[PDB]
Parts: sequence; structure tokens; C-alpha cells
Amino acid sequence: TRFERDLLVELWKAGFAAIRVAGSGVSPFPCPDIVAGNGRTYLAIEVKMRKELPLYLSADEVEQLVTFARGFGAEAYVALKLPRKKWRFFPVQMLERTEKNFKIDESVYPLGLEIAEVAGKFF
Amino acid sequence: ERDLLVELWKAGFAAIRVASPFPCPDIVAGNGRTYLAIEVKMRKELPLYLSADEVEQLVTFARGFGAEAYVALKLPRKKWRFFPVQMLERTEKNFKIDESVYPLGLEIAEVAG
Ligand SMILES: [Cl-]
Ligand SMILES: [Cl-]
Repeated sequence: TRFERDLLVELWKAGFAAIRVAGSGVSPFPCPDIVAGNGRTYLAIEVKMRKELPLYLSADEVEQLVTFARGFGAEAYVALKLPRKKWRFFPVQMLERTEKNFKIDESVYPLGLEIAEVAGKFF
Repeated sequence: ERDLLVELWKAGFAAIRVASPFPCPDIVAGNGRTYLAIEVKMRKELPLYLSADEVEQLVTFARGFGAEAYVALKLPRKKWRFFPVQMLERTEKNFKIDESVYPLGLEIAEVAG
């Protein structure tokens, strides 16, 4: 949750108004960790910090994120922070489907976007 | 405010409560077409007073996010009512929803469509 706050700062710096979601996992409704918007692009973000790859994500967590994004009208992203690395943003298409769940390993991580690119995608 | 979340989802909005250095509303909602940034108030009776800072912060967030800024007000025995900021009565240094403003309030159905 310390890390969710750091990402908020980076999002605001990149031109997004962003909020952390109160009780993401503690609620009945699909929930991301952060929701952000800049008037054109809207983001539903699951926020993860790991000491090393790979990041594993359950099918359920990704399904929930995608369902929320569809209902809200936002793009679904996983934001992953590793030590000594800037935040990297993975559209859900970029997640590897494997063993009935999802993963970001060494073959996927380098393709993750920096926050500036997420904004520019619209154009 | 959790009752409000349920009302928003029932009306077809995906809505979250907001958990600070930056401007932020109480609830943000969207249905793909309309996005809402909502300050949530529950009161026993009118008027409701809102500070200029609170309304300014709500409008700034709404402008930055790409949402419509609303105050949602719940009174006992009444359905939730939604007020765009331009509905608010401007007093000397504050904003207000009194008996004359309250009738203008939208119900959730109208906000969506
Ligand atoms: Cl984490
Ligand atoms: Cl990097």
C-alpha cells in the first residue's frame, strides 16, 4: 500500500488524476487497486511489487480486473515495480496465460510500457 | 456511502470508494459513456453546507480525470439525490443545498440516462 501511494505520485506527474481504491479485495464488486483518467485515457490498474520475476497472477484476479475495466470504461493494466526499476505497465493482452493463470516472466517484462507511453497510446 | 455504491452498481455504474497530497472525491464511477466524481454527504436535514475548498477540489479532480462533478446527498426517508456543482447555491465563502435547491436534485436513473 506504500507502493500504491508511490504510483499515484507517478500517475499525477504523467497527467493523470488517480485514486487508490478503498477496500479493493475487501468488497463484493470487481475492484482494481488504482483508477486513473486524464480526460481521454482511463485506467484500471492492479498494482504489484516484487523483489524479482516472475510475477504470478491468478485467473480470478485478472478476470475481475477485466470485468471492472469493461464496466467502468477503462483499459485494464497490471503495474509492476521491481527494485531499482521504474514502474512498468502491462496491458492485460501482454500477460502470459500459462498453467490456467497468468504470469510476467523474463520474456514479457521487457515489453512493459513506461507510464509516459500509456498516455500516448490514445494517439 | 456503501449504500450509495450499491445504488450506483444497480444503475449500471462500475463504482469505487476512494481510499493525501492530491485532490480526490469520495466515489468515482463510470459506465463507459459517463464518468462521475462524487462528494458524498448524509444529513438529517437541510441545508447542507460545503466549503469552497471541497467543491474546488472536486471540480479540479473532475476536470483532470475527465468526469462530471456531483454532490450526492442523502436525507432520511428520501432517495439519494445528485447535484451537479452548478446547481449549488453559492454563499459568501461557501456552497449550500437548501430547501430551494434540493428539489432540483437528480435521481440516479437520470444521471445515467
Ligand atoms: Cl504486491
Ligand atoms: Cl526500465
